[PDB]
Amino acid sequence: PALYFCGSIRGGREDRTLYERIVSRLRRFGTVLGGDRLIHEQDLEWLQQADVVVAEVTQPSLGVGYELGRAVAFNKRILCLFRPQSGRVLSAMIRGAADGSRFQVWDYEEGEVEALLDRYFE
Amino acid sequence: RPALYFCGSIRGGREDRTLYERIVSRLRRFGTVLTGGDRLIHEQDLEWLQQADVVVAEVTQPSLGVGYELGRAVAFNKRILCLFRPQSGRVLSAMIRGAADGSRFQVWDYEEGEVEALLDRYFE
Ligand SMILES: O=c1[nH]c(=O)n([C@@H]2O[C@H](COP(=O)(O)O)[C@@H](O)[C@@H]2F)cc1CO
Ligand SMILES: O=c1[nH]c(=O)n([C@@H]2O[C@H](COP(=O)(O)O)[C@@H](O)[C@@H]2F)cc1CO
Repeated sequence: PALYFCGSIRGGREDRTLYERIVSRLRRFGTVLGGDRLIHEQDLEWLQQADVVVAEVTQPSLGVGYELGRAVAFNKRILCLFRPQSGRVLSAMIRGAADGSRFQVWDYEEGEVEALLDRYFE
Repeated sequence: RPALYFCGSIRGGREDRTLYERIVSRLRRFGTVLTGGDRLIHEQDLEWLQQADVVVAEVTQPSLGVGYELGRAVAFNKRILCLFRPQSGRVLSAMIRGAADGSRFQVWDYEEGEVEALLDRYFE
């Protein structure tokens, strides 16, 4: 099962350590998948090849949002992870895109991310 | 007269709110700016996005919602104009910079004082 992970880079790398923890756990469950144009084209190729798109959506990021919008239109299963401890109110576009099944948005505490992913990936 | 959809950060931060108001004021000279909790916001916005002739986004302040709108817009094959200010000190997302094809999806770097003139040139 092919997995695509999204998290902020140019939006800010505040959560980089957490992203590595998520990716580490995702590798147990499946394959974790020129300038900026080449980045965009390669990422779109991988998004089209994914079975599940997982996004850590706590740090606001244009690229993460864009990946999620393309993923929806590519008919992908999506899991978004948001930390209320950030003090932020998550974007209405992401919270409102969720349907609770093929697009899920979960609030979580950092210490529990491994258990949440274990649950989601059954 | 085109139907227009404007994107700019809200929950990402409202740092550029006055500039967004200037952009919308100018867009209104050219066409109609189309503009249940978060679900209703998403659904109504997606209806307007499909109706829009041009999607205009100010992409300087990072925002999940603006990025999402742009991703959905690309998949709807909308004409898209993104406006970015390098004097902000930020580096624009590769996903937005790299999505540009120079015609249907354009990214223009600009200085804040010039936004009305730039919009004039695009909608001329
Ligand atoms: O070099 C890159 N290589 C790349 O794959 N991305 C993709 O876009 C999102 C970050 O978007 P952002 O925060 O940078 O806007 C990530 O989930 C994913 F990493 C972005 C950049 C730089 O933009
Ligand atoms: O109330 C809202 N009403 C709404 O239309 N949006 C749409 O999403 C983008 C901002 O995304 P964000 O920065 O908030 O993530 C805007 O271009 C556009 F405004 C967002 C929210 C709150 O999220």
